Amino acid sequence: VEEVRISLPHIELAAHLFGPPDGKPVIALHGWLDNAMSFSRLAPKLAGLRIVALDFAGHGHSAHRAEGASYLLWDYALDVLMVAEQLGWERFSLLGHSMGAIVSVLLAGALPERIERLALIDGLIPYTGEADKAPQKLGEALKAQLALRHKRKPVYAELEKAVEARMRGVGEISREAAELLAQRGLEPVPGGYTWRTDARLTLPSPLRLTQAHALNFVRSVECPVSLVLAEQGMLAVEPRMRALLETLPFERHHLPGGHHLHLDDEAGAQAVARVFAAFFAR
Amino acid sequence: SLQVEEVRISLPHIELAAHLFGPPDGKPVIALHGWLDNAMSFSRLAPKLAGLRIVALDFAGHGHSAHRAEGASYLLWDYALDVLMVAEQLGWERFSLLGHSMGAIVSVLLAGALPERIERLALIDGLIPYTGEADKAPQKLGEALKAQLALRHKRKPVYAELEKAVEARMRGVGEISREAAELLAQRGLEPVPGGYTWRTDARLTLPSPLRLTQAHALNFVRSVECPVSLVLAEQGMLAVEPRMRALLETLPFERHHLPGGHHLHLDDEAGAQAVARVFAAFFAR
Amino acid sequence: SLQVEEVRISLPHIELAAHLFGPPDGKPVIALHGWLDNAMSFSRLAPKLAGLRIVALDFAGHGHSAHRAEGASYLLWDYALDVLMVAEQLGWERFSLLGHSMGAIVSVLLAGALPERIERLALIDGLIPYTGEADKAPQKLGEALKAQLALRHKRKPVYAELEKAVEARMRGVGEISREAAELLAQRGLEPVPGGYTWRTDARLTLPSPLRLTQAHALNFVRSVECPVSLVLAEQGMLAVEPRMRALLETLPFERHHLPGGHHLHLDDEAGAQAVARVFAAFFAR
Amino acid sequence: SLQVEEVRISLPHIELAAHLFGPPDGKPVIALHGWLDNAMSFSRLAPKLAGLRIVALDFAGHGHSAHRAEGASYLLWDYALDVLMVAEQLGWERFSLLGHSMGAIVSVLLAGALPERIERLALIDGLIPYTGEADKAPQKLGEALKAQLALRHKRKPVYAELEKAVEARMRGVGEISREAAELLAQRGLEPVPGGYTWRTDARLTLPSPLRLTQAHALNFVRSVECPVSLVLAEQGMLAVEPRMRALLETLPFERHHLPGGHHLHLDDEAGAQAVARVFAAFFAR
Repeated sequence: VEEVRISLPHIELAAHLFGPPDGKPVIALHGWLDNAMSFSRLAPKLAGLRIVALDFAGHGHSAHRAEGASYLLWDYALDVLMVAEQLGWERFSLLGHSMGAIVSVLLAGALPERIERLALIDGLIPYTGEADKAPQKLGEALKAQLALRHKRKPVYAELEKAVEARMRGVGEISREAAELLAQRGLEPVPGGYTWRTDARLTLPSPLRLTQAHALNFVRSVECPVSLVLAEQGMLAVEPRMRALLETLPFERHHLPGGHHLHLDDEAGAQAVARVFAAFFAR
Repeated sequence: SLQVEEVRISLPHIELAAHLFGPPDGKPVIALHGWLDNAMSFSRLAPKLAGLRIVALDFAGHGHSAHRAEGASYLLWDYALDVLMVAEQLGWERFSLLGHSMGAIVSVLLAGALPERIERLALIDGLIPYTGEADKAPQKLGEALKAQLALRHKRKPVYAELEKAVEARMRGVGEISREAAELLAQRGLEPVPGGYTWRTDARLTLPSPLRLTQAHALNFVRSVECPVSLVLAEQGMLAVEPRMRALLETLPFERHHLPGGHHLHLDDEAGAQAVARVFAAFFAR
Repeated sequence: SLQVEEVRISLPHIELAAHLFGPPDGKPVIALHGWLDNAMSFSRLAPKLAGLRIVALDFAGHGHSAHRAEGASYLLWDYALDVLMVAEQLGWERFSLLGHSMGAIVSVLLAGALPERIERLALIDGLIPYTGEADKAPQKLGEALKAQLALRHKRKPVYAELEKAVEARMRGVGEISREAAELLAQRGLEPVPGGYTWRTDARLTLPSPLRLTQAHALNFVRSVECPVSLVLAEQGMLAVEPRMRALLETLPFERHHLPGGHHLHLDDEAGAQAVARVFAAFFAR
Repeated sequence: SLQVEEVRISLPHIELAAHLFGPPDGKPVIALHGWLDNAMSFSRLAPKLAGLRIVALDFAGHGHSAHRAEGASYLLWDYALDVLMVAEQLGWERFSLLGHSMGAIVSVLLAGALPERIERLALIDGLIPYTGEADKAPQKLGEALKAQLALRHKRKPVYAELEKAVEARMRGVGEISREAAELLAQRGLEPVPGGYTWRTDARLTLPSPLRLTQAHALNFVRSVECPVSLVLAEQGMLAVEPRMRALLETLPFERHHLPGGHHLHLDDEAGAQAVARVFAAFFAR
């Protein structure tokens, strides 16, 4: 059994299973609008780890949330904990990419008794917003909810065109990465494929974490952390982020590659696996 | 000859119940009630306010409104979105808010977020929510996540006598008159095997995953651009809180203090009339 | 001291609305209304039946009851299950049914299927549904499947004026009085941008995928074990289908022929009283 | 490029899972499995049907497809509507059906109801459902309603060991190869606290409220207009029964008895090859 559907009280999620059942327990969390194939190159190279590569709600093959429910960062965090519950995992590790790393950091700072270590790829904290702009940000979220019903779903008469659309998407990623994502990310429609998604995933949060919030979460992490930063990712590029990371104990490894370096090619996957295999052996 | 007084309002994600008061051509007002109450909170006040077309709305998970779908939250800004979608479904572009306790807090959030939509605020014994600072936010998220994991299917209290259901509501919150409790019970009880239960959603007991900071709350109140009339109960808590008074002296809101408890507009005809005098004059101009 | 008259009844799969009539300790009766009507169908009749505890239920997708979840059907046995679950949720082991039109049909199905639970049947101008034999069944299923594919494209009329919503109900279906249409409108209208719509589920227009055959219907009628009182409107069912008269002659139901239309119990006080006299004597035995 | 093998198919009311086999330009076929099985039922068979574009569908409630919403039924004609909607979502107007057991019964209902849509039926060890006559229908509805009430108290079994769940598949109704059980278990088992559980919806155990009569079932089989290839197991009840043998000689369906059990296309590679041969020819004509 390597592809399972996990039933939570409120939602059903899909996950792809890697590694030996006696392996160290890991939940692998992907980035915004991706799916579990984000780890298709990396997970097989991490021997000794039992890796549950989860599709977040509204992504890959996991269910969309019920009517009215939100896609906030801590909704994902709850879902992950309930996945751990269904597996019998009391302490487990998190391997996260981008948004998945942000969710992992929130979980580790909120529930340090549950999280054994963090392996993070080019993600750490969310975009923040301060109290002075909060009334305005809530108005924007409420107005976008009203407009949500009239929200676009693109269609692609043919496979490689959908792949190509993803190569030019949120960030730059290799054709093979896009192909790997597409195998879990496309659903058939009349007249071809669309990228399975939930329009609500484009809604702005009604309440952003303030910088102090984000800082208190990273400061609340109690387990070891290995943070891979892509040289051509804009995380490593931001100067404020370099300053923040120097104040933190997290283990940093800069590696050549883009935001999706673990997926773009076998060389990036192998480079990332080296760092994390060593991390987990300790 | 007969007029429509009780309706379902269909929103895209949920169906809510509402009682309609006043002339179809009256000034448009949505009335929002307190936590674990329902639209009967306005059963004495709304009839006393002539010239107003008042939609007294049951919040999700209260009164006769639907419970939210599985996995959905009961955060303050979820109610705020529901209220705005009600105004859309009614075809209302600009409207006023009449709010009691939690309903007042929701009204402030809406007015501060969307000043172009809210004409005025009439607030009863409520203004800003309890707040939480960033240094405690990790601990509060963990408590919120733990409570979610622990939430269970349990038989809420059952009362074989209606009298006893009413009495259980008097023991609750602060002080509330027997008449107020009975009015709330008419819309707040559901039949179950062997009696009545106070209809509720278990998720309403869960703590927020992320509270507003004191600075968030201040920014929302300082962002309200429309006229505001705030009534404080003399035997409630807000009228005695000195931090509350210091805040109000920095704000342009009209303030009135009236005798009675936290439900003064519901306890008796006199308090209902006392609040109506303040709101009728405010809405008249 | 105030009594509870309007409630939500929570079933495992749906939440229904009901109006409560009579003393809490009266004989238990669930009152079931006609297709596209609501509990106000019993607004004149139920108050006249002293000593009966009547739960006037809104069927799913009608009045103020919730619409069924996505993909669920509105077949006659679906309503029967709901009614059985309503009795469970009220704690009622044995109970009687008071049914009008479609609601009478559902009552007969329930009485025939679970005779152990049903003490008495009071039926107003309804008995069996329209039937279909096996030779048209593949055709009818194809037509039901096609209607399901085409259902996305359904919309409900909007009435800017309340009077216009009422008059739309007098023309629609059979002939009912202006007062009847007003009474049903009090519980059947919801507000929408620029006016009112008769609250309804578009699935209610779908044709059944499998109609009961004539033998099914007659077996259900024959399977009723309890005393039955049937009211026959002079201008209702029998005027529409005089073939029924010979069936009725082979059944042990008590029959009362009364003037008026299909909604004789709601059209006016004269019909309400006459039906009430018949049912009040029936329920006393 | 890599190819898309596993997909979700979004219908208006439910989201299903499917595995895609074969050349994207091949003959359009939807493959339908048996009660409590899943798309792995076609794991051996579909790879051997070259030239065919086979959508191996998980029925609602089975495998990796969503469960139906609260209150929705799992009746034969609900599956049939889902299959039609899958075809629409795929942009298929005319298509073939490959069905095992329950899936074959669904396919016959579809062909009989919409002959203009179904190119060919390839049926494995199924044809019509168990029927029931009108004189038993009140009692059968009663049993279905009672089962709906009792379903509350059920909890699904939990196997601490993978294997006890697999070999739990072999026990009960049906004889089936261990390879068959493990193949089905790959898509039909889910991890839970305590071990694994079979993913199928507990409501799948509910008896139908209304069976087709013999006449209905005959009218459907006799309404099928397209070519039909039916494979019967010699080790199955369908082939041996005389009333069934008599019916088949009256029907213009290509018929082949093959050695093997009810799941002969899945028990072993030899059985799969055998069925492949018959169907591969049938689809070439």
